[PDB]
Amino acid sequence: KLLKDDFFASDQQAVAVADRYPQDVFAEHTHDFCELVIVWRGNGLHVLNDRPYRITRGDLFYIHADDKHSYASVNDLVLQNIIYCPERLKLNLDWQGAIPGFNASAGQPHWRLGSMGMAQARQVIGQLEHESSQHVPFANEMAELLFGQLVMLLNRHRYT
Amino acid sequence: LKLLKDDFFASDQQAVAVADRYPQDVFAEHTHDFCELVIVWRGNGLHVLNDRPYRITRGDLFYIHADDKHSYASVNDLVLQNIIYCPERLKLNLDWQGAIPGFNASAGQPHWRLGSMGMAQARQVIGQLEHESSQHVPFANEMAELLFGQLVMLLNRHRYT
Ligand SMILES: C[C@@H]1O[C@H](O)[C@H](O)[C@H](O)[C@H]1O
Ligand SMILES: C[C@@H]1O[C@H](O)[C@H](O)[C@H](O)[C@H]1O
Ligand code: NI
Ligand code: NI
Repeated sequence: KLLKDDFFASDQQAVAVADRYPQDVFAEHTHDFCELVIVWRGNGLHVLNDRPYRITRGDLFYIHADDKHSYASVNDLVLQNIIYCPERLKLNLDWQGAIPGFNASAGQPHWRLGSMGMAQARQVIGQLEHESSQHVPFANEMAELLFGQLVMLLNRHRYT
Repeated sequence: LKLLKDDFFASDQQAVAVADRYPQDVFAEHTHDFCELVIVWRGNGLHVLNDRPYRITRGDLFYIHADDKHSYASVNDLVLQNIIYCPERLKLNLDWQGAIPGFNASAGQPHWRLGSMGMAQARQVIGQLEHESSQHVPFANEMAELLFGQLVMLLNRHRYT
């Protein structure tokens, strides 16, 4: 079980970006935080709650804290985890309405994004990566606004 | 002369919009029933705000309140954008007041400047804001507010007197 104390920059940081360039084989685990997974390139086997997914560029996964998942049989798998703590979000967006897997396992954890969706996600995530400093005034609020933009754009662009 | 949000905003639901002045023609003294941020991208002119004259050029930033009376008295290929907004229509629970001089009343200091970095980041966000605030696709209104919030925080971060 991965702990937010080990993955977030402080107790008040609500969102962070964990780059996996590449994602190597990773053991079955749960979390005490949630995460969005976006696959940028390569492929691999994502096993989510005992269900195997052959994942590839354009795949989007919504993961809840209590989901157990792993990565195996990877091939230059390039992804990003956008990790977040629901209880730390302050903005009044309807997070639960826009994020499958916000309060429990997603009904549908797996989605896809087209070129436009990936372009917008790339742009927002790049800015979000830059807002990680816990010393720059209100960087955490700026990061939450960008996470909000990412969440809306994913809802706008995603498909089954 | 008083400019009305009914004329400058697309709908009653729009909280923020972007009005391009490429360039800004001479414009008579006026008030509004909405607020605006003014960012100057290039050229130069004269901006008279509550009867105080400002020679303006690239890098100038003004926080304008609805009740402010202002004009552009002279202009020389003056290129700017107005980010117009209605405080009463903003739905996001941001501390808008803390980041925007001129939010509830005329600003104590309406005039700031931005350097190269701030201008580049402001231009990127405004370009996105212009798109979102002018379309009717899913979550456009939400995106416009989120982008306006990002802009306002970036300005707060980079502006100086
Ligand atoms: C944050 C953590 O990072 C790991 O490398 C792996 O990708 C996990 O799925 C994720 O929960
Ligand atoms: C919205 C309006 O647009 C005008 O061209 C002028 O720039 C005014 O200052 C502004 O209030
Ligand atoms: Ni995980
Ligand atoms: Ni005006």
